[PDB]
Amino acid sequence: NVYKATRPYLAHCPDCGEGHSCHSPVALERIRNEATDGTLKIQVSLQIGIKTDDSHDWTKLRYMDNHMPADAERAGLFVRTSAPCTITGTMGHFILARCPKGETLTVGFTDSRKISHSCTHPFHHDPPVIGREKFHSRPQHGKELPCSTYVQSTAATTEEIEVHMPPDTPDRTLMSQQSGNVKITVNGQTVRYKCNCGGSNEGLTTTDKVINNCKVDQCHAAVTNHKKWQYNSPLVPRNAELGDRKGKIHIPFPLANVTCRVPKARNPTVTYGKNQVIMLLYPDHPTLLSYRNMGEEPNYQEEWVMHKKEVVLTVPTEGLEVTWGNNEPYKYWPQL
Amino acid sequence: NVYKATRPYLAHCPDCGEGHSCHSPVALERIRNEATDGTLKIQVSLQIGIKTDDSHDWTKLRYMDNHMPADAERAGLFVRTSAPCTITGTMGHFILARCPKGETLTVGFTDSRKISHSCTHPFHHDPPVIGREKFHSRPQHGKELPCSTYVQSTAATTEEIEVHMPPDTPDRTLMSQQSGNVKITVNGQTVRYKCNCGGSNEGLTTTDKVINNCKVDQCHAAVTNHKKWQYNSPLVPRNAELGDRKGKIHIPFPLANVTCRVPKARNPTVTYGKNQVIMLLYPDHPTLLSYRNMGEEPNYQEEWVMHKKEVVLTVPTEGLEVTWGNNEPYKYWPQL
Amino acid sequence: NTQLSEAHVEKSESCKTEFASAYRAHTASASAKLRVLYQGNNITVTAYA
Repeated sequence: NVYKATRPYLAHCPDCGEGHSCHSPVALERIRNEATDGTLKIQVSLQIGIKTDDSHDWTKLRYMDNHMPADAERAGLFVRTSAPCTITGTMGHFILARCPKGETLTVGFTDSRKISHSCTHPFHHDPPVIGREKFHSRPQHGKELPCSTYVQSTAATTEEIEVHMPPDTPDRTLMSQQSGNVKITVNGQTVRYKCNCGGSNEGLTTTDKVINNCKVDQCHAAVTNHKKWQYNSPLVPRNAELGDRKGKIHIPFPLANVTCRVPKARNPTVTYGKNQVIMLLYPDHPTLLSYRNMGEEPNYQEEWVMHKKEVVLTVPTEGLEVTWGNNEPYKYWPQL
Repeated sequence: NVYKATRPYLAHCPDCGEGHSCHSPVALERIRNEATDGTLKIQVSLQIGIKTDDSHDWTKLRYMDNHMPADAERAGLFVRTSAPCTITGTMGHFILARCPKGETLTVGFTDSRKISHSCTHPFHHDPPVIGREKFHSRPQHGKELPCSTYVQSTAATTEEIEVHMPPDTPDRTLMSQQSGNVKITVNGQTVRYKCNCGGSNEGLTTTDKVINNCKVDQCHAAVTNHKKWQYNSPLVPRNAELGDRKGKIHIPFPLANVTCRVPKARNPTVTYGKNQVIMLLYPDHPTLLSYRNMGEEPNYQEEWVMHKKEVVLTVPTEGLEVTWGNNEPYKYWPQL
Repeated sequence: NTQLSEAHVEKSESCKTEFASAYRAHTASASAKLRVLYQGNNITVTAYA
């Protein structure tokens, strides 16, 4: 249970809502888009499918709430670009989603206190249409084309992330300006403190401490817990009394080449003439039309047909090959 | 209450969710878009406004749930393209909705067991343009032009459809592994069976049958319908012990020719010159600009003005007529 | 205070699956298929040209 040493945490966000930056528990880390099918591998600050007591529960969510981790609902979790996204997998920091055309990715959830937090990152989403037809619903039976997707195998293989120790979690809420002195409120936790002022200016306290004649800005505290592990996040600071000491853990949902069933453009209204071919193209989505001569000079010509179009193509003695979208090339021969 | 005899049914769907095809009780049949106003006439697999006991109840829905029809909620029913649609009428298999610009139509609902089923079909939705200006919001007062829309009269007149009984339906819940034999539980229905094993391996049974020394995977059967009526849908099989026996019912929301309104554009900054006219066009929405000579050669020219534009037009001795949107064509003449 | 920012470029995990191969073509070996109506019967012959 690799989740024994593993744990959750918090990070910073560039957009928590209405263009304002804050420290969000749903902070975005890495948005992977290696899959050719359109599936996005989103890395978040919180953990999904695990409870605060370290137990598997698919309906529950684990997020960081002011120094302590708290439980939330799986139904409250949402992903969106320009319109809502369909979630196709959740485990720990990772979310799998199929999103429409967008310029900014948004990931959010709802807590126990009925308060919604969401992180927005600028990301140009535009999956490369598979095939030559822009369909919405996937067919059960169709043309087999090579593509890529993230598999649902949980097995510890292939891909891996770097995890380091979370020495002492910084917390400014532990210090308070008591008139002209600084009070350190422990709240049944082991706190490591350091101050610029005289007298006691270092140590590891288990009890409430007070620093005489000092300011909150000239002090620093943080909870200790060098017993849990943390992932190498750029949104979390590096451990002070540590160089490049780090660990590594295998990650689920790897990228693998698969097969996708696409469609084919509808045949156009074809009428023959004296050494020429007339085509009435009716495309439902942007369809590519290409043609070449079957002789010495091929003279390749390509054009993206989008609207109702009539094309007149000259057919030489050698022959003319016309390719209309994902359909097999149509061969034409004149004579006489 | 024509909804006494009517009911619902089941069919297949290309997109039940996440691009997966299944047998959906909210299966899409025909999506009519003949109305010029933008109203869509959606034909579905289930029946709205009728209960399982054949009684009118606007807050209730009737859908097919594994061989038997079950009741659901009207509030749970939803229609969407890219954003949710406003439902403006529900009766039986028919739904009336006004939808924004979309490429795929989605129709769904929520059952008694709190499970949501939705069917997605690729449909290019985009209300046509009327007039010579591409505006978004409709004006209260403007130019009167002839158009067409679907009226809200429920009255049984004009248009009509066809209805009948269900056909052959598949069901795996009809077979059961009785130790080392297969039992076919009829439940007062006509079932058509076929098995790989010896002895009796074909037929149309009305009684409970048992196939000795066989596996459930090596068999298969179906069933038939009757009593309650149904609409002649191509997504539902035809009744076995029936030829072309069918009924017909009048349908609401008929098509009728109405009148569309198109506000007028604001006057442009006009400055006169030596046999020429200068116009500073400031359009709020796509406005059509057209001009012609009032002589022997009219030389008609048309262009859709969308941005801030300056146009210089030559005025001949005969005169120049300029039409700016829905405003009354303008007339200009060269001063002696 | 100071901040050390270190970085390096590696092959992505996808390189085993998603990759393009750069080949150097030298000479080619031809191999075929001929139909022969020998003694009123069609015979298939497949050999190097």
